[PDB]
Amino acid sequence: MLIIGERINGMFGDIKRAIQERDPAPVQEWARRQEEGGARALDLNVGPAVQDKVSAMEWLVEVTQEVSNLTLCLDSTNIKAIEAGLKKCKNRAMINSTNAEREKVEKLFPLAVEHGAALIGLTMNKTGIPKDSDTRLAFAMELVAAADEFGLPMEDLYIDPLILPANVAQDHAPEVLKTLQQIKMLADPAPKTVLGLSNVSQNCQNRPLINRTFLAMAMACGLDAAIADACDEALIETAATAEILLNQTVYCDSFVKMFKTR
Amino acid sequence: MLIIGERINGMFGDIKRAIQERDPAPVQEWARRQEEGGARALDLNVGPAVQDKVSAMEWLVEVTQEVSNLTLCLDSTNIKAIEAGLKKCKNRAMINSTNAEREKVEKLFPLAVEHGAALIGLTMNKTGIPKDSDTRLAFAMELVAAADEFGLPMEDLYIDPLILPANVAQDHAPEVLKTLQQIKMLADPAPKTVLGLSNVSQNCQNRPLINRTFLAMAMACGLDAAIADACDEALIETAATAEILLNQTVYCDSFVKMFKTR
Amino acid sequence: MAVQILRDRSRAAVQKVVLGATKDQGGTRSHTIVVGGDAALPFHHFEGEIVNRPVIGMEVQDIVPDWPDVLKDPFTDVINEPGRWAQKCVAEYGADLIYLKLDGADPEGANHSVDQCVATVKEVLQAVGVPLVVVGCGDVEKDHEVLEAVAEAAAGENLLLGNAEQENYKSLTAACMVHKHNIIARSPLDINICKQLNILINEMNLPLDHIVIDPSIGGLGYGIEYSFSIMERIRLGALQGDKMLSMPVICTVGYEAWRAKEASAPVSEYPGWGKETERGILWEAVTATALLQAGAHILLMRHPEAVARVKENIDQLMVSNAY
Amino acid sequence: PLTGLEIYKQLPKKNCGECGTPTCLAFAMNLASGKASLDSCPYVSDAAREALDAAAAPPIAKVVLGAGPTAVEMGDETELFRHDKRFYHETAIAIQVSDNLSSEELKAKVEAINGLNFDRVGQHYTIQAIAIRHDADDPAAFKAAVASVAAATQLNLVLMADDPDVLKEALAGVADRKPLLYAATGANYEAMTALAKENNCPLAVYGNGLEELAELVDKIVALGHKQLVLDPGARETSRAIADFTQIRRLAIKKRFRSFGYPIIALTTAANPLDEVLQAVNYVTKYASLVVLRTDAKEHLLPLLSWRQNLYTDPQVPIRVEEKLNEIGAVNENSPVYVTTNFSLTYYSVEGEIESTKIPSYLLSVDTDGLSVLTAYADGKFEAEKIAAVMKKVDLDNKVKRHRIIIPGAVAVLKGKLEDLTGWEVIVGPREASGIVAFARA
Amino acid sequence: PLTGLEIYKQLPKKNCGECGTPTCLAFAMNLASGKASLDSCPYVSDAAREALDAAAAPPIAKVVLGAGPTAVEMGDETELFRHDKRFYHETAIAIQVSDNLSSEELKAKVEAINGLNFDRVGQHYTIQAIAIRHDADDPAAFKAAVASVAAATQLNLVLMADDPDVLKEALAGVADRKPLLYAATGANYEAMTALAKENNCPLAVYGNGLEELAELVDKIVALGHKQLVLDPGARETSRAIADFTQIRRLAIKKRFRSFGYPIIALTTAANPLDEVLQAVNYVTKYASLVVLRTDAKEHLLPLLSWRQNLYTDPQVPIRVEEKLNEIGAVNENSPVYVTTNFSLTYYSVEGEIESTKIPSYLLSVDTDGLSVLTAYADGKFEAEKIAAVMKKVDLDNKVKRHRIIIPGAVAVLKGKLEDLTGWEVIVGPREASGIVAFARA
Ligand code: B12
Ligand code: B12
Ligand code: SF4
Ligand code: SF4
Ligand SMILES: [Ca+2]
Ligand SMILES: [Ca+2]
Repeated sequence: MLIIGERINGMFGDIKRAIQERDPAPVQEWARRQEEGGARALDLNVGPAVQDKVSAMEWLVEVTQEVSNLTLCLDSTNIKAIEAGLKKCKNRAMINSTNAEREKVEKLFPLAVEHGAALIGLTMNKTGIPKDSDTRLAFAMELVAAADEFGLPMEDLYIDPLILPANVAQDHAPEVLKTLQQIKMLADPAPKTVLGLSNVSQNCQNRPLINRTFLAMAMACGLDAAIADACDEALIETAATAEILLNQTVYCDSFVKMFKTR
Repeated sequence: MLIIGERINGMFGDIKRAIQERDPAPVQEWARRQEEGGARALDLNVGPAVQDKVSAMEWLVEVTQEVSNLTLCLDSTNIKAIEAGLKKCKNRAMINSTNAEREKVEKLFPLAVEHGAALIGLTMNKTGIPKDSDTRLAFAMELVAAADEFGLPMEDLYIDPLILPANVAQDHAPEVLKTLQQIKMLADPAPKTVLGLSNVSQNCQNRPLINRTFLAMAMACGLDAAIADACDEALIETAATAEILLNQTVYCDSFVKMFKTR
Repeated sequence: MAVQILRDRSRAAVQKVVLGATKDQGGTRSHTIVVGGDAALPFHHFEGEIVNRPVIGMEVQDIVPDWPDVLKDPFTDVINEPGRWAQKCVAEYGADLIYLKLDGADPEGANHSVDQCVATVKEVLQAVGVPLVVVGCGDVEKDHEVLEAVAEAAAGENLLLGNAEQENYKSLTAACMVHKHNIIARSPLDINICKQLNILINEMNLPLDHIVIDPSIGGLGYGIEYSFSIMERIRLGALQGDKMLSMPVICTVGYEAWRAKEASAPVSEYPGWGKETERGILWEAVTATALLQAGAHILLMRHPEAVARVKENIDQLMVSNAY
Repeated sequence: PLTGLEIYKQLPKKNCGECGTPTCLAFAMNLASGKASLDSCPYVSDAAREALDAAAAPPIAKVVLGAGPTAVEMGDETELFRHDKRFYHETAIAIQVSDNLSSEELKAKVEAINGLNFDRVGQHYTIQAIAIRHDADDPAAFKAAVASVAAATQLNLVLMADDPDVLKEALAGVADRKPLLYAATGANYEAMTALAKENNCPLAVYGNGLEELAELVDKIVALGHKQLVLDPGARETSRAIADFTQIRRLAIKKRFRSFGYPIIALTTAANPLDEVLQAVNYVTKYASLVVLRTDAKEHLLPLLSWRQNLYTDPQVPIRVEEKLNEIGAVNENSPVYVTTNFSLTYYSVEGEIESTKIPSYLLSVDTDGLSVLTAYADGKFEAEKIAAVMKKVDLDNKVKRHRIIIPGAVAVLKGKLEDLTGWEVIVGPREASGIVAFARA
Repeated sequence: PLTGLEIYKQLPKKNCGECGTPTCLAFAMNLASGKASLDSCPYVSDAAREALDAAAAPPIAKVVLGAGPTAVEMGDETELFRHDKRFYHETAIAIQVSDNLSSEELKAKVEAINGLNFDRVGQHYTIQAIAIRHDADDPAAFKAAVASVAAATQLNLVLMADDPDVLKEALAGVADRKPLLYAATGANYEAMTALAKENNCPLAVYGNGLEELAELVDKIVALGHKQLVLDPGARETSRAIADFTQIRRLAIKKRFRSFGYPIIALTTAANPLDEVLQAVNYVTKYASLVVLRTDAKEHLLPLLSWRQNLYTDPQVPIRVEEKLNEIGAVNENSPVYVTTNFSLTYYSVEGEIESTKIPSYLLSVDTDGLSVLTAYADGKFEAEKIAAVMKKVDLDNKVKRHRIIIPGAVAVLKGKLEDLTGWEVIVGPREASGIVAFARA
């Protein structure tokens, strides 16, 4: 399980304040704090507040790698901010994200191949988020074709089956689990999968409990990565424990410590 | 998720004593503690020490149903002790257990249909515990076929794929998970499933963490019941949460408490 | 070939809620009314016991209501007197309950004082013997004061009081608990809010069987299917063992049906819609009839003829269809 | 997509291993995995191949009433609750008329039945057929009625006569429009089925209860006719509701092939108001075709409204076109209103500016069929989005004024809208019903 | 089954809906799920038949060497690591014989080869075949060599000659024994394949490298012979291990049908000791059949031990029959030793007590085939289960004395043993190797 730290996001106050007044201090400590928690990848999102996307992302990519060699997950809908971010990326990179639309596939797929970065692919059209798993699979199959087409290695494509809040969209959670399960029957080697984990508990009671429980369930269905709270120790314990129960990692009494310090 | 309380088992110190000296207080108190925790069934195991299993099982059934109306899960390898227990059961019960040995099948399947009781079926013969999920699955077909044969309702058969400790049998855990999710192919309506949950963490570090993580994983693969520690609050919360994330129960903010007081 | 009837046995039943209280119980009602107890889908006698029929409460207000003439005509003699209005509903129109809607309390309307509202309640209680349902005008501040005073004055009568809502339930719940009345929990077409509201109410120590669910129904042609499916889900939840969805269901069909243009628009303006009188009667009756199929236990109605044809429908539905 | 148990309980149970598998049970489980073909077993009955193929087929058969543009699909359903997915094919409504009636009474009723179509809330409702019942003493009166009925309407037809010889003589001239034949009975099914088969007509099957129904179906299916509609003999609402539920349940949940057909229901209430309620119950509880006797516009409208309601897709909202809608008169001095795409919202705002005769414009924004609050919350109603509409509509050309009224439940947005656009934004009433009051003010 | 991607690129690109599916990419989904069949689509190459087999069939075919009781099964493996599941079919071993040998040298050597079977720790090892090699100049020497070998043994045969007419001659007398024909090459494959088909014999196919191998296999299977064993032409250890790994991986992980067959390996080392080590590499790395030249008992025994070890089921421990077994000719004064029924455990006590030439009885307490310290930490070794079997063994009648020797690692079960048994338990060495010194004293 690859935990992608979610904290360096412009939707947060101190990250908004730091990007606005160009202060590397809060961005860099969050890069360190998440790494200490167990994250081996860091999500970078300039946010809805800041407006200079192209120049904001470049600054996040630069100040972060001054104190971190973790894989940077560039999170923006603006491609000019994404491509400009891959430029100043000395570390390994991940693109977040593309969807199942051709005007997005033609742009983001070869860009990922050219820079050799990993590519997150949302299983949705322009119309919006699918209702069931069968529709999610259709888009996931289309994302697979684009990987084989544009020459992107299958283990660098992260299929995202789009998890929704369990309070207003409860019927989506099992559909996502079914989607995760059935993704292995799209390609061989099967594409990897990822979730925006925190989305499952948006506006719910006991968000950490819901988050870590769904992580375990999703991993049991084949989840490989998760954008999540890397500073949630109970969530990290779950990821460590689930790897053991999937026989992905050899057991030892200090299994939690080993994941955290991997 | 039906939690079946594991605590009234003769292999426990305070219970072994009570059966030897017919002390009802330890049995009845555990019956109440487990129900308060969230159990809706009680496992009753005579133990290795006692000689007359019949006279022991009857007493266990008799002193338990005095303070509890929960479903009694009669647990003994002594078949004669099982039927001797069903003769004293005021409330509904289940049998634990039978394997896929034809000698055991025609000895317990009618006995389950007779008293109108659920039946746990272990996916093994005298050979031992299969490793591959396909072999576990093969024994499950036999259990399923022997239910329609003897007229046991499919939702009264509880297939147990036999979970093993994560230290010496780590590679069995993902096999158990694969077996659970492929049970959907055996029948429609699919039969029910059960695990001896605590067995997954025997002789391991942080057993509670391992137990609850595997519970969530197993439920995502279709687990219906678990013989487990009903006095483990973190385990009960996990059960509650996983039900929500499978859309088996309508979400509410107080989802944890509603499972507990169900 | 040979047909084997498919029966789905239930884990649990919807609660039994008792309305009203006789003299020996501390009230003055002539009899009580019980709703709920269903151990199957609506009127599925062949697979579970349906012990209590659904009942109808006819609406009475503490003012001459702003209703169409068609709706007023059956009450023209008594419509200005809540007591005599209630008597006519029971004695002539077969009402099981009186639904006293205190719209007169509206601070932007008649602004009837607290004392005037409890006098109206006392007037109706002295006029008929059937149990009462009482709900306020919809103004949050005003209804707090009124329903508190009503719960105090009619203590012993075991009223059904409404409406508790997600952001507004504590005061009414407390009044119901201390002075011994039942409560209506109204949620905005949302089963999650419905469920949590029942929990919040229960957590103040009002017992589960003193709560009834109002899912905020839509009228025929104006979103009724949405409330229909929520009510089927509520019933399904009840049968499967979800305690916080096992409350009996109440439906404001009188209000919702009669705000529809189709209910009262003249045939002279809408020739294709047919005569207005039986159209309006059927508009309310069809709303009730469909909702009955989704598990309604208490129907709040207005037109006496809609009421009569619905009672007859209920009568036919209560005939056992066991095999 | 086939249960290993289902596949197994259909195999010879020899364990010969000819299929390349030690036992049948292991081969059945192998089949569910999709390893070897079912043809790998040389034995097993022909019924095994039949039930296996049927198991992959839809539980309820689609059968068409009538032919051409008038034809209507019945059955073809998969759900017990619409919230699980949806219901697909709206109930077919047939108005009954008797042959005991005089010719002038017959024509007067047929003409009235033909007038049973409705327009409401942007929807159009119709009924689907006329049922001719044989009540007269002489068989010629039935042929007279059908010929009279067929000559006066283009609706679908259903012919109700027990005597096959009476029915065939009346069928001949009207067989080209595929009428439903009512009904096959344990007394006449041999003759009736031949009639249905030789004319390619849909055949109604009558049984006195579920058991009689299932057997008669099996015989008629064995005779080679599979376009059937089911009549369990239920003539009271409680018994009907139970029987229709069983037919629907057994077909869907148990794959009972005898009941894999749509249902015809007959109302029996003598009171027309009671009849409508009886019909409302039948469209709710799985009837595919219902036969009424009342033909009043007052009675059919609420029934057809409910039918439309129940059969709406719970997944997709009913939506109107995102194009300025002119109300009433068109002065060009007219106040232009703003609201969403949702049809329920749109005719609540229009039917509020039409019932109060306020000639004005109704600007229907494209919110993907979503309601005001649902569009906003989904980030589907933002001032910038509104501004594009205020120009994309091109309305500025029509009005001599640039004021825009805004949903009262979205009051905050307007100031953010007023500036960006350049129009004057007034925040109207929370509910649309307050439009009659805000205009005069 | 199969991956949805690989049926898609195999599927054309018409997007013509004739299959019943909108586009080709979705018909890929419907196939991997089990909705429709490929028979629906008119446009597809012969890859349709390939999809039928490559998906359903096991990754590695099972081909048989020989007929009747001596027949051995090759291939039919699913794993790359024994610990993931297990390896199923022990490596077949063949000793090479040359037709240059005189008629007397030939029979002496076959006699020696016939003696190449071994008994060790409860197990019996045997070799599977003799390989006859055509080295002589004149072709008649091969038929004579094959005739004399076949008359002197019932082991399976592999016939090695490049000229098909040479094989045809020898095949006349031993075809019913179903020998392996070695081998089809690019220069003789048509004649060789015709020979294999006519005689129903497994055929070895040779390629110089993986590429030639794969091409030749495809030609042979197209001629209608699928009983094949593969030789990628590797004659050096490092190349062989990589080539065998590729053949095993491509068949199992990629369903590459050209390599879906068992492997034949030929040792090349001139030093018999080097040849043995080369052979253990080959049995470790997926060879289904290896041909050796050395025929000494000293060399075969270690090789055959490793084979048995490697191919042991990792999930089920080999068990000895509980009962007590007499070491030598045991009298009524000889000792008595307690152990478990784990074959390894048991025989480490049998082999030690025998080496000291100590006549004594050994009772094996069934511990489900668990080690002394394994079962004792599981609970299946308690003082109870040792006591109960103390009578169940019938050893009471064998010895005058009643003293029990218990493993030193189980010394803690002494006091509890004596009270129940009525015997005088004694604590032996924690390791059997010291029983000699413990018996003396
Ligand atoms: C049915 C429904 C849905 C259906 C969709 C129906 C649709 N086609 O819009 C579905 C289930 C898909 C849905 C989804 C959501 N919903 Co919703 N939904 C409802 C519900 C129960 C009914 C809405 C409705 O049909 N109302 C009736 C029509 C007529 O309403 P109306 O457009 O507002 O118009 C009236 C007035 O505004 C006014 N008016 C309209 N136009 C104009 C114009 C002028 C000039 C004037 C003066 C007045 C005026 O007059 C009209 C008549 O009285 C409501 C609210 C409730 N219980 O009352 C919640 C509600 C709107 N939903 C809500 C929400 C949040 C959502 C979601 C965002 C939930 C989520 N997943 O996060 C999703 C949307 C995103 C998505 N789809 O993923 C909230 C919104 C309020 C809020 N933000 O807090 C509500 C109120 C529920 C709640 N939270 O209590 N919803
Ligand atoms: C293979 C193995 C297993 C295999 C099973 C093999 C089997 N069929 O018994 C499996 C994985 C299943 C297993 C399981 C466990 N194992 Co384990 N296992 C081993 C391992 C690696 C090898 C055992 C073996 O095959 N030994 C070889 C045979 C020949 O040993 P042996 O029977 O003792 O007999 C020799 C001597 O005792 C003596 N002897 C025997 N009989 C007699 C008789 C007489 C008269 C005399 C004089 C001498 C004598 O001579 C013999 C030859 O030298 C060992 C220890 C190691 N690395 O040395 C651990 C070991 C035995 N296992 C151990 C344990 C604890 C377990 C478990 C209980 C762990 C758990 N899961 O909780 C489980 C058992 C319960 C269960 N199954 O759930 C411990 C036991 C010691 C202890 N208690 O601390 C060990 C030592 C590991 C450790 N902790 O360091 N195990
Ligand atoms: S060939 Fe048919 S009858 Fe014989 S074992 Fe296979 S499935 Fe059973
Ligand atoms: S029939 Fe064949 S070519 Fe045509 S759309 Fe279907 S899969 Fe593609
Ligand atoms: Ca995976
Ligand atoms: Ca299940």
